[PDB]
Amino acid sequence: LPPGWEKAMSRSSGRVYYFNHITNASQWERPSEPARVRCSHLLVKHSQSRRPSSWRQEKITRTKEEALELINGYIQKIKSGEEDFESLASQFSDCSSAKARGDLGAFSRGQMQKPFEDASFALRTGEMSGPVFTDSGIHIILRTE
Repeated sequence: LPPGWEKAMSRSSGRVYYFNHITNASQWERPSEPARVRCSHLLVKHSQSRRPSSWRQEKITRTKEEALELINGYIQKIKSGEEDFESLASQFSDCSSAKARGDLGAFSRGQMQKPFEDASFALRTGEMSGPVFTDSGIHIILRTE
C-alpha cells in the first residue's frame, strides 16, 4: 500500500476497503511530490472555530458534531452524483472562496494550516478528501491540479 493508506473491512458488509489516515478518504479499490497543488474546499465552521462567523451567518453556533454531520451529508451527495462539489461549495462553504466554487488556487507547502496542507498534498489529482479538521472548522478538500 502506498504511504497513508491502510486496509479495513466494512462493518456492515465485511468487504475489504482502503482508508487514508492523512486525507480521511476511503475507497473500495486498492490504491497504488509537486512544488504546488491546486485545491478547492468546502468549509463548515462550528462554535469552536477560530473565527465562528462567515458570509453565511454572523454568529455560527453549531457544535463540532453538527458540523461533521453536515460535512458527511455533503460527501454523500457528492459521491452519489446527486450534487456537484462546486455547487455545494458555492452554497454552503463558510469561507469567502465559496464565491469561486470553493477554489483556493495553487499553493505550496508553508502557506495553509498544516492538516489542510498535508491532506492536499496526499490527495491524487482529482481526488476528494474525507472530513479534514483544522482550527477553522471541518473541510472537504478537492485536489484539482
